[PDB]
Amino acid sequence: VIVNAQPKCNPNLHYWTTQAIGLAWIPYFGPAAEGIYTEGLMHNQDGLICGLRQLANETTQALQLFLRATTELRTFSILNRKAIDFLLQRWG
Amino acid sequence: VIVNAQPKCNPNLHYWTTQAIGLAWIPYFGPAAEGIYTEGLMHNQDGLICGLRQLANETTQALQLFLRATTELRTFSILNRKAIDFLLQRWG
Amino acid sequence: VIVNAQPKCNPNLHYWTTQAIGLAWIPYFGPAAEGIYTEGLMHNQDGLICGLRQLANETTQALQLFLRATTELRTFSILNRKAIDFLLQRWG
Amino acid sequence: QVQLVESGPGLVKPSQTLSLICTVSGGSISSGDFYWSWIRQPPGKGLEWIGFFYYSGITYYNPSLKSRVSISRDTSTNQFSLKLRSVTAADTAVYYCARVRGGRITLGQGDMYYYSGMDVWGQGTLVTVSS
Amino acid sequence: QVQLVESGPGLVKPSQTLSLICTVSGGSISSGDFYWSWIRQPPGKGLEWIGFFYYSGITYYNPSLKSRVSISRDTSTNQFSLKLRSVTAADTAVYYCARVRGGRITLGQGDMYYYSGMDVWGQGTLVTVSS
Amino acid sequence: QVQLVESGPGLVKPSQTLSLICTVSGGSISSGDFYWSWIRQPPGKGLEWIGFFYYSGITYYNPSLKSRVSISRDTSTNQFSLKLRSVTAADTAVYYCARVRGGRITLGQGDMYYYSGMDVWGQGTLVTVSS
Amino acid sequence: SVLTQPPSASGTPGQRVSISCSGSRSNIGGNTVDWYQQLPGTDPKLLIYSNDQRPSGVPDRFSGSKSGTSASLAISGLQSEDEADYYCAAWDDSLNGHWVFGGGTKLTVL
Amino acid sequence: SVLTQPPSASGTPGQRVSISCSGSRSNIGGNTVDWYQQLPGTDPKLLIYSNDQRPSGVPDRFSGSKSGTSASLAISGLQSEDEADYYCAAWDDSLNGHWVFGGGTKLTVL
Amino acid sequence: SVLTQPPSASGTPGQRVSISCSGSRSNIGGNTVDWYQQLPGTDPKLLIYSNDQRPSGVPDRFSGSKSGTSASLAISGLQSEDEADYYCAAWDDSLNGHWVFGGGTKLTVL
Amino acid sequence: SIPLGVIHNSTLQVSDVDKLVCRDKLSSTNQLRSVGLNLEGNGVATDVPSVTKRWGFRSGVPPKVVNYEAGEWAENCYNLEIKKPDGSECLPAAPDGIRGFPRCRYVHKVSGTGPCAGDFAFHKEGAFFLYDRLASTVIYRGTTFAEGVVAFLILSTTIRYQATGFGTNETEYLFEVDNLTYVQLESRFTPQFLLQLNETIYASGKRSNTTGKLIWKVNPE
Amino acid sequence: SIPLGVIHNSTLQVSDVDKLVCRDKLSSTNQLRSVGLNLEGNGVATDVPSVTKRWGFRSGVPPKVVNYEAGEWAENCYNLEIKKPDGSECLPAAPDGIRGFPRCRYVHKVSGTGPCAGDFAFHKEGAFFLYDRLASTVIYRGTTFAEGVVAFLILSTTIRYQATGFGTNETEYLFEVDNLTYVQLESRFTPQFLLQLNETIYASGKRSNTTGKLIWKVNPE
Amino acid sequence: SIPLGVIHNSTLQVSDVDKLVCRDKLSSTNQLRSVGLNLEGNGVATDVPSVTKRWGFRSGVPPKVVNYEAGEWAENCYNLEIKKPDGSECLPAAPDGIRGFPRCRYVHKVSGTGPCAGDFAFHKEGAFFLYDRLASTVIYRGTTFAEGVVAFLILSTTIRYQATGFGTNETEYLFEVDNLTYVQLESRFTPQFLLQLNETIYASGKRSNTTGKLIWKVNPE
Ligand SMILES: *[C@@H]1O[C@H](CO)[C@@H](O[C@@H]2O[C@H](CO)[C@@H](O[C@@H]3O[C@H](CO[C@H]4O[C@H](CO)[C@@H](O)[C@H](O)[C@@H]4O)[C@@H](O)[C@H](O[C@H]4O[C@H](CO)[C@@H](O)[C@H](O)[C@@H]4O)[C@@H]3O)[C@H](O)[C@H]2NC(C)=O)[C@H](O)[C@H]1NC(C)=O
Ligand SMILES: *[C@@H]1O[C@H](CO)[C@@H](O[C@@H]2O[C@H](CO)[C@@H](O[C@@H]3O[C@H](CO[C@H]4O[C@H](CO)[C@@H](O)[C@H](O)[C@@H]4O)[C@@H](O)[C@H](O[C@H]4O[C@H](CO)[C@@H](O)[C@H](O)[C@@H]4O)[C@@H]3O)[C@H](O)[C@H]2NC(C)=O)[C@H](O)[C@H]1NC(C)=O
Ligand SMILES: *[C@@H]1O[C@H](CO)[C@@H](O[C@@H]2O[C@H](CO)[C@@H](O[C@@H]3O[C@H](CO[C@H]4O[C@H](CO)[C@@H](O)[C@H](O)[C@@H]4O)[C@@H](O)[C@H](O[C@H]4O[C@H](CO)[C@@H](O)[C@H](O)[C@@H]4O)[C@@H]3O)[C@H](O)[C@H]2NC(C)=O)[C@H](O)[C@H]1NC(C)=O
Ligand SMILES: *[C@@H]1O[C@H](CO)[C@@H](O)[C@H](O)[C@H]1NC(C)=O
Ligand SMILES: *[C@@H]1O[C@H](CO)[C@@H](O)[C@H](O)[C@H]1NC(C)=O
Ligand SMILES: *[C@@H]1O[C@H](CO)[C@@H](O)[C@H](O)[C@H]1NC(C)=O
Ligand SMILES: *[C@@H]1O[C@H](CO)[C@@H](O)[C@H](O)[C@H]1NC(C)=O
Ligand SMILES: *[C@@H]1O[C@H](CO)[C@@H](O)[C@H](O)[C@H]1NC(C)=O
Ligand SMILES: *[C@@H]1O[C@H](CO)[C@@H](O)[C@H](O)[C@H]1NC(C)=O
Ligand SMILES: *[C@@H]1O[C@H](CO)[C@@H](O)[C@H](O)[C@H]1NC(C)=O
Ligand SMILES: *[C@@H]1O[C@H](CO)[C@@H](O)[C@H](O)[C@H]1NC(C)=O
Ligand SMILES: *[C@@H]1O[C@H](CO)[C@@H](O)[C@H](O)[C@H]1NC(C)=O
Repeated sequence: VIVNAQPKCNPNLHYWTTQAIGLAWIPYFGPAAEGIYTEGLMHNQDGLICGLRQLANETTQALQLFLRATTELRTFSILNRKAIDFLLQRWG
Repeated sequence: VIVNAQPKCNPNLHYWTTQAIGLAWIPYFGPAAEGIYTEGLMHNQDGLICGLRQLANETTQALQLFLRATTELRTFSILNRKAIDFLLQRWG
Repeated sequence: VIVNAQPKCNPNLHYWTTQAIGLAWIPYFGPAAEGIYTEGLMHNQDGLICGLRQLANETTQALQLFLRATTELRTFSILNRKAIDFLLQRWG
Repeated sequence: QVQLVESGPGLVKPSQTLSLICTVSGGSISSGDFYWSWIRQPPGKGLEWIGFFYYSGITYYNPSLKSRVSISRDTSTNQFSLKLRSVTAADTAVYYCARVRGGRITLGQGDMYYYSGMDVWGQGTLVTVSS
Repeated sequence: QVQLVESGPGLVKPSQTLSLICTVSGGSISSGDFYWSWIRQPPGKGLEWIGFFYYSGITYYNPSLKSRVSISRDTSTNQFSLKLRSVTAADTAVYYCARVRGGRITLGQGDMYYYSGMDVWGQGTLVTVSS
Repeated sequence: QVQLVESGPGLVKPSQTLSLICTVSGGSISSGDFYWSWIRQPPGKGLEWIGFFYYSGITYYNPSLKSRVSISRDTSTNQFSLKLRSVTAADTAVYYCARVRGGRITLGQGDMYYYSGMDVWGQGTLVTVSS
Repeated sequence: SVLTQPPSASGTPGQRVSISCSGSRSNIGGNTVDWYQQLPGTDPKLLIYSNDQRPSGVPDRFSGSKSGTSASLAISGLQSEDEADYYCAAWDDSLNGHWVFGGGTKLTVL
Repeated sequence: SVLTQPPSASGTPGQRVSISCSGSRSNIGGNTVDWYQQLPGTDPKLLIYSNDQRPSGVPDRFSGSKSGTSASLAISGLQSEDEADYYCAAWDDSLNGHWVFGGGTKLTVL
Repeated sequence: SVLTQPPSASGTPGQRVSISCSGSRSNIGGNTVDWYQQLPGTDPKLLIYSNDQRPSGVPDRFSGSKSGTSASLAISGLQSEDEADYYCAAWDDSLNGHWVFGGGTKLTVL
Repeated sequence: SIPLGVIHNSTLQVSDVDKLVCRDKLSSTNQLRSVGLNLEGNGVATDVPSVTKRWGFRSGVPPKVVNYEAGEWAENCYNLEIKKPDGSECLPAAPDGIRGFPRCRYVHKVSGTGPCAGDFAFHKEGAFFLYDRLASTVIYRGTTFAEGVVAFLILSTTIRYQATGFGTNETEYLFEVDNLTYVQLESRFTPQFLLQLNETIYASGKRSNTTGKLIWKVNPE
Repeated sequence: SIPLGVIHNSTLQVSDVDKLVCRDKLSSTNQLRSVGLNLEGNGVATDVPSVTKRWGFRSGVPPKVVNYEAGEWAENCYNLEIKKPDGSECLPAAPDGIRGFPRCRYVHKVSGTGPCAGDFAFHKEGAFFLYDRLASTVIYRGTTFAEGVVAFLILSTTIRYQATGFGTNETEYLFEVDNLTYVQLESRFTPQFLLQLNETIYASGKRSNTTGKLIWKVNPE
Repeated sequence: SIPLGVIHNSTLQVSDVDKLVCRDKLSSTNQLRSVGLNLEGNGVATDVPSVTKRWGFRSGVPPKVVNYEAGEWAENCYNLEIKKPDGSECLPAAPDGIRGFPRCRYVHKVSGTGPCAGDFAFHKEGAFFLYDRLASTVIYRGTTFAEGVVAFLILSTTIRYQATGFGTNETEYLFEVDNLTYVQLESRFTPQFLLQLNETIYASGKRSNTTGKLIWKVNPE
């Protein structure tokens, strides 16, 4: 599994995210971008928060090398590539 | 189904689209961009044209909110995402 | 199959590509971009090198027309589209 | 360039018709593409329009005078005149003949109008209404 | 604006206590938010600080003189003075009274210090130590 | 800097060989890295080249004179001369000695050539061909 | 004197000043508004036409505008020669082509 | 006189003028073209070399070009001192290194 | 004379010159460093404070810096009136608030 | 969360995402489309003052775009050059990747001024500005665009106008015939009717006879 | 080669790529996430001199970015305006698509100078600079960013500081209270402790009484 | 409509799209490639005048790019700095994302002028200009690029030249040895042969002895 084997870890998370109907859905009447975020708090139930920290720590190395090797300055394709490989491995 | 429940609807469509071999396929000899379009007309057979108008009217709201929540200034990924979900729902 | 039916063909290839762990993985300490390439040589075993040349010659025409018809100035989606069609044709 | 020069009795008696004539020279207000008008300025007052006439026979009048004013012209003399019936003390004013810019008037098929307005003034003739 | 003027015997005998007094006017070094100091400059030498005094009673002294120097003031006369016991030949110098910029001194709750430093000099009084 | 000065008989008889000599000073056309030439300008005419000589022994001649002209030099006197056999009336001209820019000439392994061309003129000597 | 104008306006030489005009949709909110400048002792001259166009001979300090049923004249630095009775005018559609002038504003140079 | 040159050229002082030159691939279309300026009564001086380079002493008004088997001299504002016989020249390869001059153009300042 | 200063400095009028200062973390590497200018025959004046701030009356040619336990005074074009004994100073924390001056540098204008 | 329609043997159906429809077949991505539609196709008014009133300014809201494969021809397409009252630009010139809408019978180009308090003019109903092949949430300067919407499925002259009060409720527009010839713009005039006014004036020759421009009233008759 | 984690009934598991895990179900792309994490969440120091030392300059290495769907709030977020010793800019202003990090209690804005030999400041440990929703390999000028990392899964005030020696090992920072009022910055002072120093000085009124700025030592006690 | 090739047990086969080939397996996207090939690999001439003649100007045709994972080394790669006859630039400087082709033995850099009537120089045969990892339909200024094509599959010195008539049929080029030393460029001279001419002249020292540049004929022998 994923283990955060380092001296410190924050056991909580304070979230922000971009994750009703009306004029608010029209850019003209809706809020400025700083207001389109939602939030909340979560506890480190089952060690999930610290494990996430290690995942990000492992990811950083793979990701920096990945980005180094590409031509795309702005890459938002990683999750889509994963979805494609997910199916190809079973139905290739 | 999709119903265009509003006071007016144009029952036809006059189309343009970017949908032989020779030097024309070489940018150097080929036409300027205003000339790469093809066209045609279609009738509202079976109510399809008006239904399309409503689809676009429903889409607008979902789309404006979608775009609001992203980081991509130029998003051409919507149809690709749909193709991926199409298969994942049956073969996830 | 793919046949390079033209007067000349180079029967070899001298490759470059962007295809260990340490500080080298950190952009701050790692090499400049001219140094991130690897290389090697290959022979035209079974006619593969010349066939590749023809593939690129056929591709050029399809590709120039394809690019002409799109809005994306920087298109890196071709291989992803192929992967999607690959699965859709069998599991559509 | 075009002169519009007022002439009249100066002194007009109460109740008669006041008749002022403008003599035109240097162009032809009475027959070319012009509107012209009469305007008056009572001493101490602003500008009060009396009426318009377009050379072909189109007229407009101040509502207070629609029952009292008549404007006409003679294209053979290039003169035009203002007639105000029942002149009274309240009509003492400097009367002016005036030109509406010519060549600035569009009259069309029906649903069309002009783009005209005033430029050239005459000198002004004071009319005193008294016994 | 504030004057700081040195006065003393000029000639002081070896082993006695040297006592120099500064008279202050144009402001109040002795009672306002100031540090002041004594500095000396032996002929041919640089500037050697003798000691500081903050009007409320805060002092600092040159380590070589910590056992020899005492600085005090009288807020009723707006005068202050320097006392150096056992004056010797090595102490011949021009002695100066000096002002530390006032209103530049923060003394806080404990873990706080000032932002002060020197600006105004007195004239300097030469003290000769001899028999 | 380098002078190239023509000298000759002035009057030459029809059918003899015309011989003009250039005396060179201020440098050495005859032995340094130079081409030099003879050029003539018949009165009323343009410039007609006669021939070239590169100090090491390389020559070129006007096709019309290839059978008639010989150019040679003496490196011991730094003089060079032009010989035209069978001089005729058509050869009356001002004859000039001239320098091809030196140090501008590349002669290589075979498939190489120069980058040279002319700069310095002599004064010109008129040669009259007559009885 | 249908179009309301202030009875007066003023400012010092070099001062930016303006004169308002107010009517209805039959006149100002109908047609364009012209302005005239009447120097003391003489007839008014066309000063502004078609809301903001200058007649030849009218200096650049004169400008103006039209909005709704309101209109305005402005002088971008008042001169002593500008002491005058200023008038606004337009065609009145409700009276079928009646020419309307405003009250007239007395502009005083200080 | 192998390279064709116009017999004359002209213009007023300050006028931009030019002189053409025309040969073959053995000369102009072979080698570079130099130009010379012969003032009346004297020998020609190198004016232009290597198509467009100026010899020291030649003013900035002198320029030129080479294209194909044609060449040109130009003066960017003609001076009275420029009245002259102008000549174009190059090595002729077909004659194995023959020096060729053009006919010579008489440039008249008006 | 705790903070090391060169015994002298020099340059011609108009020359850019500088005077160094060196101590420890208890003084220069502790607090800020002020500089004083002592013209011959008189008391020193505050010249620079808080490393690079000028007292009113001090000209723009005077500047300075602090880094680590070192400090410097600079004159952006030396004037003849700048012949002076220059001093650096700061509070010495290890001695609990001892005022420290450097040795003093004699700047000579040439 | 974006709806999609599908073409069935019957009509245009809603593509559901909760029910997996096993009769919906997608063998290739070449069956996917993005089509641009105009608002005029649903009866939305196109006369200039009735159009500009639907647009307005905001800031703090960044622009976004999406593309098209195909779309509707516009009868009425717009091109703005509006400056602030102080002469500065209201909108930035369109960025790289933007070209004008490909097909239109009449382009309504407006030159004028008005308040422009935001960064961009946004559509008040949320409709998109349609460029050559890209839809945008904002209007870009100097570029011809149509006003409309986008649907996702699985299978020429220019009239110039002048303007004032561009960003206000109380505004005014003129139809341009010539440099000194204008008529008041009125909502009862279709592009053809306006051109008929141009034919009448241009041909009669009764155009401004002064140095400035004159504006014709057009009689309501 | 990029690892991914998955949420299991137990804990966060490694998503393998060599073993095809048939118990891992993905019915839609709406189960995919990119989450931003801060380095302070693993105990990394946030005091300004302890932060800037982790950043430094390089050239020949172009920048890259990736995005986020969600992320952590920062307690400490940074904003730099650093010039070279000659007054030129160290870093380019952030490009289009970059906006500041969306949520933070304290922003540490630093105005100052120092050597900047490269094109960009890169993180020395390879961490990313986090902007509104984009992670970047470089620091952009004038923009607020958090320092952190990204994980992929399948399911407010500002304190200004002055600086010198920005690009050196031997550096100095000041905490700003007022235009002429500074205190030396020390690592034992948390944002709250620094603000308490601002309250003490501001309130006592004992601020610079000269034309230039004065710097307070803060006694170690 | 773009063809793809596949690697079979035999040879490189055409990937069909009408016949679903059930023997073609794709377990991951890591089996997909984009490879750049040079035109010289098919015998296309590389001598400068024989290269520039294949390029030319057009407008109204926007540029497009695609990328590479890998590609061929170029023996001959080009870099242009061509100005219009009036001194203005023919081509814009390459945009962000463009860097020069990564590997080449000889770069042919040309400094000169000629007519440039379009916006960009396009390849007349439709070949792409190859930059570091991007293929482009156009030539960008100041950037080194190779001339070539792209295939999709499922699994160093610089010589400077001067030029005139860049955009014409009748053109001329020079090989640069020194600032005042040029030789006429001729098609029989390979990069090595040209360098041998540089060795001969440079070493003999017989270089221009005037203020301007001189041009050597090189004897055809
Ligand atoms: C998707 O499909 C729906 C349904 O067809 C469209 O619905 C329209 O939405 C607009 C905007 O909300 C509505 O406009 C409003 O009209 C009110 C007056 O209604 C009468 O008069 C109009 C003509 O002026 C007639 O068309 C209408 O039938 C009525 O007779 C105004 O008072 C409203 O003004 C207020 O809201 C706007 C919001 O933008 C503010 O700017 C104003 O200042 C003010 O506060 C408003 O203008 C329209 O009536 C709806 N039509 C129908 C049939 O329901 C969507 O527009 C469509 N969306 C897209 C992108 O295509
Ligand atoms: C992913 O997770 C790993 C493991 O938790 C993190 O590992 C850290 O990596 C950094 C950088 O390599 C290490 O930093 C080094 O610390 C040395 C001193 O160690 C002692 O002192 C520090 C405090 O100063 C304590 O934190 C530490 O526990 C020790 O007591 C320094 O001497 C090193 O300096 C040299 O390398 C750097 C490299 O950037 C150069 O700039 C210097 O000039 C010099 O050459 C260095 O600073 C750190 O100790 C590691 N921690 C642990 C627990 O192993 C990764 O950083 C993390 N990555 C990301 C992106 O989040
Ligand atoms: C994909 O693969 C094909 C097949 O191998 C390549 O085909 C070549 O295409 C070019 C361009 O159409 C052809 O070039 C033409 O050559 C004519 C002369 O042919 C003789 O001389 C040449 C050398 O000059 C020899 O190579 C050739 O074998 C013959 O002996 C010219 O007259 C043509 O000029 C006209 O068309 C061009 C078009 O660009 C205009 O610019 C000119 O002004 C003029 O109108 C032209 O140059 C070439 O002959 C074809 N080769 C073969 C073997 O068929 C494709 O080029 C290749 N594509 C890519 C992108 O790689
Ligand atoms: C315009 O004025 C000129 C005199 O300058 C006159 O000849 C012409 O007829 C006028 N135009 C019209 C339409 O009346
Ligand atoms: C600052 O100086 C003024 C005199 O100019 C004095 O009145 C004031 O008290 C001083 N400030 C402090 C804090 O001492
Ligand atoms: C160039 O000219 C100089 C005299 O200025 C001469 O000494 C030198 O030898 C010449 N160069 C060659 C190659 O002849
Ligand atoms: C709307 O109209 C009112 C008058 O009824 C006016 O006061 C207001 O300023 C106008 N608003 C805008 C944006 O023009
Ligand atoms: C008016 O009609 C003329 C007819 O020659 C035409 O040239 C002109 O473009 C038209 N003007 C407008 C605004 O359409
Ligand atoms: C690091 O410190 C040393 C002194 O110990 C100094 O010489 C060196 O220049 C410093 N390096 C940097 C980048 O500041
Ligand atoms: C210091 O406290 C005051 C209280 O009024 C506040 O306005 C100011 O912003 C604070 N300064 C800093 C640097 O936080
Ligand atoms: C092509 O050559 C001809 C001469 O044969 C010339 O007239 C024409 O202008 C040239 N075209 C170009 C583009 O250089
Ligand atoms: C010519 O050879 C020299 C040898 O020292 C070299 O430095 C120079 O770069 C070469 N020139 C060219 C154009 O290759």
